[PDB]
Amino acid sequence: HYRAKLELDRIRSMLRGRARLERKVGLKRLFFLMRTQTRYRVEQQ
Amino acid sequence: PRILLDRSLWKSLWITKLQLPDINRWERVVNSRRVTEDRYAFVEEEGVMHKVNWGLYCERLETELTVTQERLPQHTLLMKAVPSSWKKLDIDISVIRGLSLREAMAQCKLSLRKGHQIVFRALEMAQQGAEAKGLDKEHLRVAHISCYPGPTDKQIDIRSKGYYAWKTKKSSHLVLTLAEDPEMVLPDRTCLPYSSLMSMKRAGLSAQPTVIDVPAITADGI
Amino acid sequence: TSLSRDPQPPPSD
Amino acid sequence: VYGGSGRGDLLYENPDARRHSGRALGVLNGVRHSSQATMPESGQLYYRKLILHSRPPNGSCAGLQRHCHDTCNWSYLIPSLHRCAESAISAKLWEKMCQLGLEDRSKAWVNLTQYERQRVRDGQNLYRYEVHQRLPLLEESIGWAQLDDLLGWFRSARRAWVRLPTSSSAMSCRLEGHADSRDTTPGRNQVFDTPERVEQLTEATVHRIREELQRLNRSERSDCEGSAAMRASARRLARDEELSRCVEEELGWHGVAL
Amino acid sequence: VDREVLLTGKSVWECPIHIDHTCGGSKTVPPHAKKPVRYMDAGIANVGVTDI
Amino acid sequence: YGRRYRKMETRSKRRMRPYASLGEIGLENELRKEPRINAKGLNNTDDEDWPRHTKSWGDGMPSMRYGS
Amino acid sequence: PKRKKNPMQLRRKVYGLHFKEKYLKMEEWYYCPLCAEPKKPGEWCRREDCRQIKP
Amino acid sequence: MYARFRTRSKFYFRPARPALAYNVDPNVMRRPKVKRGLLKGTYSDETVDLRDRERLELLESMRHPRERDFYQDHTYHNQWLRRDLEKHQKQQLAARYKYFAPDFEISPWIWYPGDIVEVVSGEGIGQRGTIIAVIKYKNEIVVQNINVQDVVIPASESRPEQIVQREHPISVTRVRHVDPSTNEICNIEMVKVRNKETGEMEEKRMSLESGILMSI
Amino acid sequence: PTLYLYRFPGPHGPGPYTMKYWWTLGCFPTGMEVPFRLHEFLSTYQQEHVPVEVEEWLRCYIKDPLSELVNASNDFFKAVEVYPEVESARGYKTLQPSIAPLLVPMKKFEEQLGVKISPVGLRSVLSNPVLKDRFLDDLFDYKSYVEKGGSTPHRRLARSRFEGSLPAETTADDERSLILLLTTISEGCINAGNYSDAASVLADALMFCHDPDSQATTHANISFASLLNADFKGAEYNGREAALLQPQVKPTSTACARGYVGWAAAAAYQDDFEKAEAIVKDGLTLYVGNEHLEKLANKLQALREEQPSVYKQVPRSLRESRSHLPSQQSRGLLSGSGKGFSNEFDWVEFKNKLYPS
Amino acid sequence: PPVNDYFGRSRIWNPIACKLGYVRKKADEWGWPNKPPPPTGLRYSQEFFPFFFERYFPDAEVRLLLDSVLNNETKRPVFQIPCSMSKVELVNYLKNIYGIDNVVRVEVRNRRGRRYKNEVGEIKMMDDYKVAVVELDTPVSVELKQ
RNA sequence: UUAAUAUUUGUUUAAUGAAAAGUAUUUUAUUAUUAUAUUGUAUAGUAUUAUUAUAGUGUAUAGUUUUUUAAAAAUAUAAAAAUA
Ligand SMILES: [Mg+2]
Ligand SMILES: [Zn+2]
Repeated sequence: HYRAKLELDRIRSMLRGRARLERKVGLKRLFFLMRTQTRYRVEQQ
Repeated sequence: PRILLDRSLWKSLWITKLQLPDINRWERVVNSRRVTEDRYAFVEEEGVMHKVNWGLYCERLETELTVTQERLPQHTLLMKAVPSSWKKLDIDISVIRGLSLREAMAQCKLSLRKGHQIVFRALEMAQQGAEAKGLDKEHLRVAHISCYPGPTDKQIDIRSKGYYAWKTKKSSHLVLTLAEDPEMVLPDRTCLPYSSLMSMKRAGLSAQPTVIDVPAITADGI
Repeated sequence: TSLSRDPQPPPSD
Repeated sequence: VYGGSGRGDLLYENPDARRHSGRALGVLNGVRHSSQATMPESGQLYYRKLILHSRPPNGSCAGLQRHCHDTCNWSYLIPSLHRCAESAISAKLWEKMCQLGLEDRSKAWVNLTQYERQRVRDGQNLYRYEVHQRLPLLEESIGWAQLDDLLGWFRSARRAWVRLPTSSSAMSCRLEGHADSRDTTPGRNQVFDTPERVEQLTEATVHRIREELQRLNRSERSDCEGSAAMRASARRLARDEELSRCVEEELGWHGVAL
Repeated sequence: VDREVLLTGKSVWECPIHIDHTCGGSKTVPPHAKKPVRYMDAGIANVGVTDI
Repeated sequence: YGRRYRKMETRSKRRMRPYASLGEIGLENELRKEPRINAKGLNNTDDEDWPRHTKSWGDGMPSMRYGS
Repeated sequence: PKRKKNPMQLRRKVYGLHFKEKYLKMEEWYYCPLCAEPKKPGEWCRREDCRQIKP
Repeated sequence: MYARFRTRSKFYFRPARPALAYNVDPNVMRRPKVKRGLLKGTYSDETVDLRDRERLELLESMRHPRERDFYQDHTYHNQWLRRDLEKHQKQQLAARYKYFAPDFEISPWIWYPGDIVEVVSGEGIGQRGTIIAVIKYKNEIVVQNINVQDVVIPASESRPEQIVQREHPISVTRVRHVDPSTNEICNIEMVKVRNKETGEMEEKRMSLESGILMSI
Repeated sequence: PTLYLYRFPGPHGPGPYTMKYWWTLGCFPTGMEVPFRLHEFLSTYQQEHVPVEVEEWLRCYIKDPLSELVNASNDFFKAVEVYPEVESARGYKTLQPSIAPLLVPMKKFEEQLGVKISPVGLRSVLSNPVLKDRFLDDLFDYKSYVEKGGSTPHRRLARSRFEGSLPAETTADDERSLILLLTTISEGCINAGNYSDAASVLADALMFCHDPDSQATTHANISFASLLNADFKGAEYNGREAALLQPQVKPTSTACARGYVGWAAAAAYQDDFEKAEAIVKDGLTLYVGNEHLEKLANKLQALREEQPSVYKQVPRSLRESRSHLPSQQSRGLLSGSGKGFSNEFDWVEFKNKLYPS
Repeated sequence: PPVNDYFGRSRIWNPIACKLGYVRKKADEWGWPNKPPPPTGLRYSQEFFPFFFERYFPDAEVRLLLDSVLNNETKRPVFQIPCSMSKVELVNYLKNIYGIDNVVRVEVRNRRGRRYKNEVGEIKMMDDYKVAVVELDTPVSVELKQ
């Protein structure tokens, strides 16, 4: 499994609160955000 | 290794005194020999990178920063191992930031919080230090007060009928900066309530203070 | 309030 | 340029290179778009602005609510150069050099060791570098300078053993390098004619010393005329005599004559 | 004694304290103990080279 | 059941019924010094009711709950 | 069902009036006309002067 | 009326600083060497540490009287069982006292007071001096007017604080003798030689280049 | 099979709750931690240890006090001359340059002379242009005098010890310049607003003068400084010592008149208006014409015109109660008993009341 | 390990005899194993070297407490002796060596050796000593010229 | 994070419906006296007392297993009745 960690680490500053303080929560949030944005851009935008 | 440089590692950990005999000396391998040149640092001059003596450059940077921090007109005190939790200490600190020294010490003396007592002690020490450095007393104002978590102790204790309880004694530090501000105006705190005014009137004391014209100091007799 | 005093002569040879 | 090194900072930090870090850059502070991760496009002005302005204030940045040190003052810049000269050349080596020069007129250098020669050369180099750094602040503060520090401007050069140019001597030539490759990017204060700017700064400070001396003399004469009596203080007389002799000797050492 | 020599300058030759490098272990070995002879040691020190 | 050990201990150790009048405290002082017929009996020293202000050490020493 | 609370839920308490009026609040004080000390109106000093007349 | 209070995120998340591998800070040879906090901004005129013995009364006064500690005069476990020290202080001891190791003294000893010795490395490189003192059990040499520093003497009941320049012991590894005739650096070795007026054999010091015996 | 550790140092380091045990009990309250104090031993005993012969020979190589005074005065004058002048802006008060390089030469001068000088006072006299000129002139005069004719206080101490082992002339020029510059520093300190420090400086400044006029002037200045510092007892003492020195003072000096003024003002602050009026009456009968006495007499009469209308007199049990000048307010702000923090109810003071000392 | 690490008031003497103890005893007695062993007669006789040396060159550490007799006329001076001595041993010691014949009574009381820690925290205990309180007919005192 | 939390809150006090000891530790100090080897010392705390080696001319100022304070609710006390 290739979790996009080293790439999504650099975007943690866009988040706020605990997602920006801790690492794994912010990585999960960014992963979900990018996945849903790609899905929306492909099938609904 | 064919050539073991004195700063390299081989079955050993990095010991400063063992791996760096002289910090201003840089060791290289030239013609299968250990050549010990002077250490240089690159600085930007006239659009090119010139090499300056690294030890002199570092000493110069340190000395300049130190003398600037010295001749900056303020007094900074760093108290360590304050016997209070950092949370409660910051809660008590949040009321003093941006106050005159007079009002700060007044509020600390009139408050009922351990953090307030500790920062009163800190203000007293910082005022003594500022006086020793040569700053005036009336124009002093707190500029930056903060606390960060410090040491910690863990204490277990037995209770009635044999139950163990854990406790975490915390400690914090305090950075307190007193600055000189000539443009400060202090509110008139000498006002008295009408009750006290008329009570002193009934007593016979003067509600208004007696100002006596005191002559100046003259060295004419010498 | 006493000033810094003068050092003493050599006690021995 | 905001966080790393200011205008008169002796430090040299490449603002885009993290050479003062003990950890790989994990989080990027100034981020505008999600596409700033795999290709931050740093180096562009409109993004390095965000990054360097989101960077926190350092010891030399002197954050807003914190006090800011007086650096543009000539009375502080001169003792800076003097303390740098003292850090470069020790008192013993300085006395040895002064004696050797006054005895042989720069002809008996064989008595000095190679280590001392290298110390002198490194001191001259560091003095030239710090003068190149302080040149804008010096040209800013030349207006409201004081006579003591205007004379210290030559005192420090004499101590560092650097003869100032006038239209040994180390401020005469520029650092070699082709102009097509030399750094010329804007925003970085870097003078390109150091022997041409320091020389005119020396001329201006000589004129300023003359003006300050004439102002002192005129103020003393006006005070004497207002008092209607020739009653000068011994301290002021001795100060005037010693300062006149000192400025004369220390300008004759460099080669400038009033 | 370090402070004293720093303040005086007298040259000290022997250590002022007797160092028992065994930490009380040398008293556990019998008194008549002696290392046996080991013939043909697998070492290079006996050659006594001075150039490598 | 929820009964606090310390509070129940104090309640069971010392009395709670308050006096009602000064005549009643006088009657109680009269009826207190009475011998036990078949009970255990307690020591009735000749200074049990006399002022202990000079006897006990702590009756004059500085106190915080009484403020000097 | 209890769970860790994000920093935002930890800062909701300072929005209420109970937190502000308890910890962070200044005093109304003046100088005791007989002791030259900071004094709140209503509470006096032990000295004989401050007991007879209320400063 | 109400002071502005901003909750800090460090009190909610504060991880441990990254540790060093093999005590190798990856940027020792690249960054300049300055005091801690000067480049960052941390500066303080005076540091009043409450954990010092001089501030014990203040530390006890600042705490609340309700706080209690029960082992002021007696300990729970017996404190007369010999137990080991801590790792950091054992390492401090091993770093300060190195001459306690067996065979720490250099053999054979060649450096005796009266010789002219040139400093080859370290501070004072290229300077010749006379050996003033020889600390054999520490393998140190006190050379004349070389590595002199200011030693201080605290004020007594009758004298004030007195600071004076004094030479400090120099290690033997960074010093080399000077030939009396050649006036250059020369390797010196121990040599057993019989005396002409005494049949006994004494140990002198001979140079390889010139072949000159040195008495003790 | 478990072990009990009452209070042990945490993971980051030992805190104050354990350092208290370390300093009182001698070791941590667990006993598992071995007491290790090699660092403080090295810092204290190894440093203070000195051999007997070296300790006895130390007193032979102490520096020459005359040369030390000369060099310290030279360096201090150089420093105060290099110190720049404050540039006055318009609209806002310019921050005076902090005296960073001036503390060391001034400290050496203080430890060589036996007197303490205020850094605030030095900063104020350097900010004041005319006071700076007076200070520079007096310091140059003192330098020339100590370089030409030695140190008069040191010679006086030497003669005192000599006559003790086996009179006092007038003050010399060096001591005159010294008391002059000390009075200048005290005036600058008063302008800055440190009356206690000014009085403490003048208290030692009076020791260098031996002529009656200089002593009367110093007594008047100390009376004024103590009056501004609210130390009415010392103010009155010095004010009346001025009038005691009056019979031996020159007719042109008004230091005794200023001492009368200070004494009368100290009495007025002590609320003995009758005594103050008697003192100012005596002062006027002595010097019929003097503004310092006349203004104070007018003020006392203006107060006495209203004194009998409120209570017919000032009370007896209410004297020295009303705090008038802000100096005692500023001092009580620091020396006052806190609310629940430090007072007669706190135990750290209750035990001090209970125990003898 | 069989090494007793307690240096407190209740330190116990190990009764178990080790082989090394006998070896060391024999080696110090007659240089085992180089020299031949002396015969049983000389071994068990009064002429055996340890007993001969203990009888002709006795070794007893008697220390006087300075506080008990310094600047005070005391009738009960105290001394410190090894634990192997007794009242009769001490009185004979003082009578024959120092000449103190008038000894009324000696009060014996054992005492554990002084224990202390050095700067590094090592527990080093001084040797054990027996306290004796000798009584004389006349009070004695040694004045300290101040 | 739970946590501005839960349980605790003890410096002579309202002194106690009460008071005579043994044993094992911890800690040790120049006690006096009878005045003949050795051996273990005193007070103070701590833990324990069925299973007989502690009870009589008459019992230690004995108060840490005894604990602070300017509210309602919850809870405890039916020895909290002048109810049922
Ligand atoms: Mg599409
Ligand atoms: Zn008051």
